[PDB]
Amino acid sequence: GLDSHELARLHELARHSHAVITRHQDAGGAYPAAPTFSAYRGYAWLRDGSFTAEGISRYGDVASAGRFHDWVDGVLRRRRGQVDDLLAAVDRGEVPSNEGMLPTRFTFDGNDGSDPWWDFQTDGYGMWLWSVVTHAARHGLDLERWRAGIDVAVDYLLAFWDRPCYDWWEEHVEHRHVSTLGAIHGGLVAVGTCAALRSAPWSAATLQVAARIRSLVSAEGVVDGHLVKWLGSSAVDGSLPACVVPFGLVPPDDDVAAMTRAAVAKDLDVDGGVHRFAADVYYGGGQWILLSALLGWNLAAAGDTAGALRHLRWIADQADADGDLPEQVPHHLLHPGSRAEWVARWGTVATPLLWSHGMYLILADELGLLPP
Ligand SMILES: [N+]
Repeated sequence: GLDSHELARLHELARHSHAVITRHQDAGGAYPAAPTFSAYRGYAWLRDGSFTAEGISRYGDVASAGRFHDWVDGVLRRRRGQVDDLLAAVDRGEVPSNEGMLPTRFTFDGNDGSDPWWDFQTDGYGMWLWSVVTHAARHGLDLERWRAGIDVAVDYLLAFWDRPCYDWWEEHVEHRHVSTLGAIHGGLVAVGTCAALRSAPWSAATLQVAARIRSLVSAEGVVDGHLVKWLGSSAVDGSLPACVVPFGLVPPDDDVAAMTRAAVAKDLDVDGGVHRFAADVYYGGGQWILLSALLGWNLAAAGDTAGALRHLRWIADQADADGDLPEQVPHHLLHPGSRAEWVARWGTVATPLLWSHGMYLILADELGLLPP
């Protein structure tokens, strides 16, 4: 395993991961993406926030995780009318524009941070359902605290799960991304198998739609035995292992899960650093801490502890002076010529990225390395 040299370093990084996340949590409950990055600062994402919240929940700060769930819940209850209006529009056969849909960026006071025309995404609503159910399960909490917000997210996802949207990386609005479908699946299966939610009017519908997502991924999201980045594609994306653990399109032991871990490792993993996708020119297409953590998590879940440890150590070696984890590092770049213009425009890469720290805490936890 680890000598006390490593255990010591990994424990201290976990404590710092907790402190970074909780210190930068907004007064209202939102977890920001990155407090100091020009392009992300002042905004919260349900995707970043939900993995961040799961990290914090595993670590055991019930107060912080709860305040984040309270924030999301209240933001969604305020969208009850917008979501009812969208559904009624569908019922009249008037397919609403991407511009009228629920946002991707939120302000800390729960307003659209951006025009959904430019960044329409559905994965975050699915991740939040997964996050809040998993938190309530872990800590014996009453989901009625967050139920009215869960109802908004479920109603929204049951109507719009099969709609093309931008991927986690804000690309290709015309496609249906297997890690977006995966995130929605994980959320629907979480609420649909939750005994506290057995009487919800949407209970059985969540499992029927989760089955329709799995049908669509079987038909168009599997090539040469592995998942693909979007329906009708041959290529992989670094997010795909999330479709095994924790979103559960397939379990860890499934041959598609094995083939997907192997395809991601072969195509996108360089010396423990996982790239997003082959064409990625964002800061030259560097190695993403959260993707190394995600692949590590999935190797742990599949019984490959060694594989998991190698990725955790890789992540730990990217911690800076203060123990802050960046979004990505440039040790290997897919398109090195593109880096300078990004640094020039937006500054040095987001550091800390709270999602980097949340994924650190999850992988540490999967390996039994949180401080005791
Ligand atoms: N696990």
